[PDB]
Amino acid sequence: AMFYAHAFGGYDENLHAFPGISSTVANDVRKYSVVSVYNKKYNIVKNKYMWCNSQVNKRYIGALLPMFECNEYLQIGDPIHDLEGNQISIVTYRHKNYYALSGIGYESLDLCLEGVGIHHHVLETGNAVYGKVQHEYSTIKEKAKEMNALKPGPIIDYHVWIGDCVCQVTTVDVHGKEIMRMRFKRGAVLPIP
Amino acid sequence: AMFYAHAFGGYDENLHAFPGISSTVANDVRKYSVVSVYNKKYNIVKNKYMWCNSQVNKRYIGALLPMFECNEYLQIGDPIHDLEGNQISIVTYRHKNYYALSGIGYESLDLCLEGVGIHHHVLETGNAVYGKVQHEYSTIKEKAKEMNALKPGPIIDYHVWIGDCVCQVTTVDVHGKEIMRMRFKRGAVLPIP
Ligand SMILES: Nc1ncnc2c1ncn2[C@@H]1O[C@@H]2CO[P@@](=O)(S)O[C@@H]3[C@H](F)[C@@H](CO[P@@](=O)(S)O[C@H]2[C@H]1F)C[C@H]3n1cnc2c(=O)[nH]cnc21
Ligand SMILES: Nc1ncnc2c1ncn2[C@@H]1O[C@@H]2CO[P@@](=O)(S)O[C@@H]3[C@H](F)[C@@H](CO[P@@](=O)(S)O[C@H]2[C@H]1F)C[C@H]3n1cnc2c(=O)[nH]cnc21
Repeated sequence: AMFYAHAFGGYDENLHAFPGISSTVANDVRKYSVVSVYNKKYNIVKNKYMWCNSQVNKRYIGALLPMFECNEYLQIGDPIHDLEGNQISIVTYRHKNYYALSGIGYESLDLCLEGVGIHHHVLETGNAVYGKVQHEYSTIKEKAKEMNALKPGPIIDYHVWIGDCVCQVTTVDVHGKEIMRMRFKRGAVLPIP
Repeated sequence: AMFYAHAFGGYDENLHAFPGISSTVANDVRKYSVVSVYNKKYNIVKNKYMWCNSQVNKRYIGALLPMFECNEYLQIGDPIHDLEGNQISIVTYRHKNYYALSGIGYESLDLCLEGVGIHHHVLETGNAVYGKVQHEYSTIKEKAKEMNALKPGPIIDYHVWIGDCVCQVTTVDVHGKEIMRMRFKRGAVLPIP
């Protein structure tokens, strides 16, 4: 099994594509509760995930990935093993002491970035979203009321909203009108560069 | 608590909107495991759902919803109760002996249909998807290569792929070239008219 890091130019379109990784195998990483890095065991976080993305050659590869808690600092490319000793992934992204387990995970977004932009936001708990902005529901409700009569235009930007209780993807036209919204019913965090 | 069926002209833009229903309340229906219709108890199916949608005023309202198994024929508008006599929903959609429990559910898709169409397909287990078609993976891999060069045009159609092991949403241009792919890691069925 080979795992190549996109952060080091390892992207290969003819290989399986996951956030941060081009691989010769497609491992279902949802099935692991414990992982090992340099012979140290780390527990997978239950019911909270990490939204990770790589962006190569105008291709956006995003997905909610499992994550394990590790107080030690790990670097991009460190091999991740199961308890039997098989390498299942490489270290890609971290949020403080959370590290993404990159592979076939939960909800995913694959997008061609030609002519559009994509932006990621931490969704504050209880806030609503309209288009490219979040705020309190009362502020959002009226923003929606005034943007309603606008004739929708073509999508020009995607916005990914990652919250503790829900995740969402929205799209907007040039005027900021919300064209489409998808929700994922999972809680997660975004990587911290 | 009022539940109005979109099928009977019950859509109210100022009410909460769910597949087939406009309601004065917003019930989280993921929590119920048993419901009651006309004083008969029915079990909610575990780990499999129903993708349901209504389309009103150029608005698409789709969601993955819980379903309960019931051999009696039920009709749109039949009140659905919890085990404490509280009404929580109304019958909207059916798949053979599966009946949707509409409300706040799992993954959702909200879309302004202005200028675009949307289509739903039963994803055959083990089939792959590119753009507007499903087929065996090797055939799909070839279709992707043939469409690889074609210049990406405006999104004109959404396609909802509902399978036993995964659900997906794709967007395509006029040629059928794939713009976006979103995966929902849930199994589900589609209503049968
Ligand atoms: N009328 C309101 N009065 C006061 N506060 C409101 C109202 N509406 C929304 N908020 C607030 O805004 C946030 C975003 O909610 P949102 O639309 S993104 O979706 C939410 C989440 F997926 C989940 C709960 O989310 P939560 O409670 S932690 O946060 C909410 C809340 F804090 C259920 C979804 N859900 C809620 N209502 C509908 C609906 O009618 N249709 C489809 N799904 C719906
Ligand atoms: N290379 C291949 N060789 C042979 N057959 C293949 C290959 N690729 C796909 N198929 C077939 O097509 C179906 C849909 O696959 P899809 O693209 S929707 O993604 C699938 C589903 F989400 C989940 C279960 O699907 P399942 O196993 S029952 O069916 C598959 C399979 F029958 C695993 C996901 N998954 C697989 N690989 C990747 C990847 O590289 N990235 C992100 N997710 C990936």
